[PDB]
Amino acid sequence: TLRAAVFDLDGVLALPAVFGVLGRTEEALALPRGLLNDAFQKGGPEGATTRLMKGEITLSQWIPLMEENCRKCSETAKVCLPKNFSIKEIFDKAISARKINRPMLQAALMLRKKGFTTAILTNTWLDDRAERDGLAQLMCELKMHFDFLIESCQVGMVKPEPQIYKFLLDTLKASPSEVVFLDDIGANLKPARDLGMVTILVQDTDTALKELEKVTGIQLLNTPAPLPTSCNPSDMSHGYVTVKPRVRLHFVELGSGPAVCLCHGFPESWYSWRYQIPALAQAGYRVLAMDMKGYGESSAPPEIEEYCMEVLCKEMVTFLDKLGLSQAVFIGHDWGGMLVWYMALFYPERVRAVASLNTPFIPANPNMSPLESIKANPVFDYQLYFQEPGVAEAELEQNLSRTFKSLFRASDESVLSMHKVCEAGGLFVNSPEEPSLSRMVTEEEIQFYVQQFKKSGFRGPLNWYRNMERNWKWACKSLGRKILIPALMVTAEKDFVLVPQMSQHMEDWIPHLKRGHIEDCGHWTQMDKPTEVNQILIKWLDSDAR
Amino acid sequence: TLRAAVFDLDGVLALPAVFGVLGRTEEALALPRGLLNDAFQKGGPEGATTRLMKGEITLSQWIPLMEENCRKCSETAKVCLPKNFSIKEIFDKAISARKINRPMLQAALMLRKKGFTTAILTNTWLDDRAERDGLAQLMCELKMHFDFLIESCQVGMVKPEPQIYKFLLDTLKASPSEVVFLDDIGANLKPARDLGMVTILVQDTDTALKELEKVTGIQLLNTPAPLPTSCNPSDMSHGYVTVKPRVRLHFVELGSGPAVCLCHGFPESWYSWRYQIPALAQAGYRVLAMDMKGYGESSAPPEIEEYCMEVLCKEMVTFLDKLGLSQAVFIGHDWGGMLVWYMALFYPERVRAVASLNTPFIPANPNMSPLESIKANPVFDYQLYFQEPGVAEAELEQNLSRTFKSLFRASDESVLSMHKVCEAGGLFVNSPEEPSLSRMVTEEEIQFYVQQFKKSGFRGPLNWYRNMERNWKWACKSLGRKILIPALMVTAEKDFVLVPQMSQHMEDWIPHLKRGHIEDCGHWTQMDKPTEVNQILIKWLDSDAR
Ligand SMILES: FC(F)(F)c1cccc(-c2[nH]ncc2-c2ccncc2)c1
Ligand SMILES: FC(F)(F)c1cccc(-c2[nH]ncc2-c2ccncc2)c1
Repeated sequence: TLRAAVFDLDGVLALPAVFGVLGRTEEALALPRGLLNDAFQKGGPEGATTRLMKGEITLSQWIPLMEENCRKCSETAKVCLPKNFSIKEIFDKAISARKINRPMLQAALMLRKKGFTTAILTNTWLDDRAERDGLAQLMCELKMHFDFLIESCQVGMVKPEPQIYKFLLDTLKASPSEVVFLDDIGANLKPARDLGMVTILVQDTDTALKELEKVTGIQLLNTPAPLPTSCNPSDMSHGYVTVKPRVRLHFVELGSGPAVCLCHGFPESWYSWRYQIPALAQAGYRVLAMDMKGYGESSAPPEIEEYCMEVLCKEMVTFLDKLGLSQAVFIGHDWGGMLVWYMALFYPERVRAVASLNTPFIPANPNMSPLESIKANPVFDYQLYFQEPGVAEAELEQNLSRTFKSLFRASDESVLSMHKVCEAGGLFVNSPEEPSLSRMVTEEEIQFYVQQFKKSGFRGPLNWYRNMERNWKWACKSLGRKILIPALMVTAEKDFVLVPQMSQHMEDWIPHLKRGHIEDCGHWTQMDKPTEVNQILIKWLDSDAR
Repeated sequence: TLRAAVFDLDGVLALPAVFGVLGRTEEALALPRGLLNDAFQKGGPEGATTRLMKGEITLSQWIPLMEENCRKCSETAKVCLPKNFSIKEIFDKAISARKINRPMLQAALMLRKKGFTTAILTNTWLDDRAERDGLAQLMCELKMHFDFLIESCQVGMVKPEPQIYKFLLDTLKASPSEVVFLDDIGANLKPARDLGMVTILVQDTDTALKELEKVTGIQLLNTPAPLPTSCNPSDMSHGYVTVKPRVRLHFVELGSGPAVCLCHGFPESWYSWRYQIPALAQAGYRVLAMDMKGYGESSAPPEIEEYCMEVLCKEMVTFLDKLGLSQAVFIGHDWGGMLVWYMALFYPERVRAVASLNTPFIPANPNMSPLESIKANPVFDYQLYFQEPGVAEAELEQNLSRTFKSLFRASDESVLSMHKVCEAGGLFVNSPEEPSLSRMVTEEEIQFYVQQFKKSGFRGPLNWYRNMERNWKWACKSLGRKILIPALMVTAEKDFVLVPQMSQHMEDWIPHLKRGHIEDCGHWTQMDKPTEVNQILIKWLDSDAR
């Protein structure tokens, strides 16, 4: 019974095969068939390529030995290599051309999701080329999805030597009959087969995947579109910055490139961005996913005034000062979306670009009290219920698991009416004791919010709603300004409080505003529609946030 | 009696003054004298510039109002503005041309070092230009050195209005006679003077500094060269990555740009790089200053084998994997210098560039046991003393303050002979109970090492020396390789163990090696000669590490 799947890198998890380029090159240059492929394997186990693959020498040391071999092979063939013929250039192009074979990776992900131990076993080299980073990036992205990465040049062994297969089985802690081994090289398949492992000769991915599906009994082809990569909290880099004596901010950090600061809503976490963090880092950005003040590992002081927009924004500026960042792109959702508009209005020099999910930008009405303004819209009754200190804390903290299960639902699953909350006497008065689990979340993900909320509770988070007059007076100072830095407004069709039509006048104060729109999407935008949020953010970041 | 110094930004802490550009422009374009300067101040307190300075409008909103004003001023003058005349371009160039007035900053640093409360009071704007980052960077660098930054556009008040001076005095919690106020605008000096504050009209810096020196009684001119900026541990961003179940790595993080991973020696800390961290971040790099395994906030497992080079290097690769970094430049000192050469030899694809302070690269001798090799050099006797588990721990842990005070000394201060340590029976047998404090360190800095070493002690750190045979067998696998990635070897003239001549054969295995050499420098390179280390590293990073 199968419990492990092993994949070759070249010609299997990555395409086009770097090997096929020696053939592609012979044809393009009208050189004798197999000439370059023969100089590549010259001397077999004693040869230059085997020393390279075993890690005896680096790729840069190997280049002149391959050129030497290419000339000896051409001499014997009674042919000539052209003037400008470069092995370096041939391999630079080949490696740079090789991309992840997405459906093969998807199959490995599915097998691992179904309990399989997965591994990459590859004959590879120690890359010291000036352009080594592209391959390093590829290996980084690929390896995260597997339990093991076994590279020939690191283990000093090579396929097809039988020791590498015995090394593979020992790392897997599995007997050969429990293992599927996928390879594009028949000679490299034989020792695994000779040992009793299930082997797959990979020519085209589809047939290989049909064979893999047949042998595992797991559907891998014609599968529904998968969710983006998520985050395992214990596998992240956790950051901590003291912004003032009693206040520290926590964040999760992934990737390199322009700083992208993710600002969650109520009652959330850095973990609300779980589906965006790996995708944005993969797109070339340094992601800083915050635990906003009052949440998770960030400080939660009790005072209401510690949560007014002026203070929260000043502290976010200090956060950047302490990390030595002159700028960051600011992406917010719900309450974080509102903070992000105020960061753009008050600190445009610190904001590279600004994006909001659901939260529109609406200027303060100087001729109406913010309390009057909230009362005018029936769907904002929940914010009036949030005013009195202790009332919403008591209900929200009564049963954490019920709180998160009732809140975090897709638009078609909603257990809560946002209408007449005060009159009802609470958010959950017409809600079950044991809500069913939404299709958006697992039990484990609910328990992460439950565990995070056990530290400080709902007081600090609820305090974000308790500064309406303070925020209105501050916001009124910005009434003559416009947002002229790059900006994105993303609307959610089925957010019945932050309705798409609420954002309709935004180009009056943000003329160059860019937009995104998500169909059949509720309030919990990031987990409701992760694939579309990722597509909208990556597209905007690459075009407008450099 | 003076206790506060206040500085204007334009024409005082930053030069050339952005104001002077309107004059420079009139002359270059042969326009009527004071024409542009007049359109700049048009309408006075009611005018466009005052609204800009109070934060009513942004810089981008102000540009067309200034152009409108420039045309009204030119009309009245019976002159014409040329075809291609752009206010945007004039201010883009001016702001971009304005740099920190280094000796004025040096004086403020000196006054603050002498107990003064320092502040920047400036009439500034909300910058939303596409090129706003340059000014954001300038403000970031400048503000860190002061207790307060008061910006007109943030406080809604402007100089010379008297409310801004009353606001300044309230933030300072000081009466006017206790305050020096430096400004280049006489009209802006008057209200501070009228209040009883000591005022300095700043034309040329030297005279202003002579006046400041006269009035404070503190030497600010002709001062000895200052040390680079240091780090305050509680003001840094602290990072934590779990590399395996029982092992977590701690780091300090500052700046943006290519990742630069700093690897300390024995018995050190991330804090050994205190003088390099602000300088390298300021030069355009993202600095990751490690607490190496066994130190500070990083895990310190007891097992000797947890500290062999193969394991330490694998964990540093995992560290990069978890932070989502495909590469980092690796800079090491002492034991960290040795790790950094092995990172280049075993993982060149993960190493952007490699630099070592003091530690040379010497290949393993396959025909001699590493123990025999250590015995061959008299100055390496301390490593033999470090072999037996518990002996060096007991001595090193007996009195922490004495340990760090005895170790951390300049070449001319040394209390320890590195000769016949085993025979003597310890490192400190001929050392005082209460060593004097070295000129390289303060009491406070010694106490930081003392506090860090109280957690795990010396076992994990000493274990780095306890894998000589394991490291030799691993290193022997790399005997056919060369280091062909960018590399820097920095030697310290007076390191009497890691002597400069020990690095003499390095170009045999690193042909493109670049070098640095520090005169009159002991073992503790980073704190012994911080200014020169910074100059050598920044120069090499900008030329070779992109
Ligand atoms: F705690 C509250 F009040 F439920 C809360 C808090 C924050 C946002 C929202 C929200 N905004 N838009 C839609 C929703 C929503 C509707 C139905 N179920 C859950 C959420 C509601
Ligand atoms: F603990 C030890 F053994 F002192 C130790 C540990 C690590 C490095 C060094 C070292 N390397 N080069 C010079 C020195 C040195 C010489 C004189 N005083 C202090 C240090 C010494």
